[PDB]
Amino acid sequence: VLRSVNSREPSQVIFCNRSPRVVLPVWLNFDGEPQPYPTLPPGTGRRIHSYRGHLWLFRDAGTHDGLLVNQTELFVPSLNVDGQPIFANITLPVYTLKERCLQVVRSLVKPENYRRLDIVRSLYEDLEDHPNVQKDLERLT
Amino acid sequence: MMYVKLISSDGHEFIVKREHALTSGTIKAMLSNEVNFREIPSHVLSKVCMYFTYKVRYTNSSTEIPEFPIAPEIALELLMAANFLDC
Amino acid sequence: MDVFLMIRRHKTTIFTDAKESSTVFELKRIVEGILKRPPDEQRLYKDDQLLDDGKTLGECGFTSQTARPQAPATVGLAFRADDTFEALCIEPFSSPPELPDVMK
Ligand SMILES: Cc1ncsc1-c1ccc(CNC(=O)[C@@H]2C[C@@H](O)CN2C(=O)[C@@H](NC(=O)C2(F)CC2)C(C)(C)C)cc1
Repeated sequence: VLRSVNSREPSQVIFCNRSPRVVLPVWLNFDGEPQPYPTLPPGTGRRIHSYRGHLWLFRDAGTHDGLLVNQTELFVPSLNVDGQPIFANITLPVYTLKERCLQVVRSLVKPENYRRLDIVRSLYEDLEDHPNVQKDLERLT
Repeated sequence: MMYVKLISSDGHEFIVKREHALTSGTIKAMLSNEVNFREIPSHVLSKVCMYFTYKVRYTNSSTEIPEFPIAPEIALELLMAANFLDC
Repeated sequence: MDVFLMIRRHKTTIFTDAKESSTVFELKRIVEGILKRPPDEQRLYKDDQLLDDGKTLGECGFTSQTARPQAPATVGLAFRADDTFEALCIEPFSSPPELPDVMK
């Protein structure tokens, strides 16, 4: 369902990482498989060659936490006007306090030890159910 | 302006905009102008209030969003509170 | 520009914002609306320094980029009981426990 269209019409894009995370751009290929691309350090940008109708999303490279691009989940390169590239502004979401706490806890506790934490079983499940692109594709479908 | 009082387990009284506290569906339920939290100490509830301000300020805003900071020492308790308050 | 504050006295903490261009006195009016005490029964402080009514919050060092939504700046508050002002007392927040072993 969610997949890039094989349009063959070039579109030049700037991936602009305005987050404090290392960014993993993910291209959804013509069969809908996520293809990872080179990472972007915090605050950096890359001018890249993509195509109209192609689908992209953006993740924290280390944790797979979800990021926004032009304020939304998916970015689709448009027609370039006057030879100008399309800007893809990658930013942090306003995470819920719960998701933000899960992130921090996941960053300090090796997954084998989630179970040693003194919390209700459902929070163990929340920790183990870490962000993943496949899960988000099944949702977004 | 309408404020509400959120009181920590150790007796610290946090006064915040009603609108901000309604971020939390649990707090909304506890109001329908003061709520006592017997399990949430002040080092946690103070951060919860800071989150409300942060959320209201940065929700639907194109100005770059900074990371919401959480010290390791409070992360577990803050997680538990966030789960209770559904925020 | 908005500045984000915690106005603190004893075990009371008010979360609010104000303009960088707003005055100390105008902040007392805000406190008055919440705690029901007039500006002349209030002293405001930055750390140990007593703030003058006529100064802007900016002049007194509360700026948009240091008094942030997620890390607000602290303004101390003291009340006058009868004739004389109490000393500035801000009860600290509780202490986090030791990090569990699995978080080290
Ligand atoms: C350097 C860099 N850093 C972060 S991402 C990145 C980057 C590095 C290389 C590229 C090269 N461009 C591509 O791979 C584009 C992106 C996406 O639209 C798919 N793509 C293609 O060229 C695809 N080609 C096509 O669709 C066509 F050739 C039929 C037009 C591929 C070869 C993968 C089938 C793009 C971005």
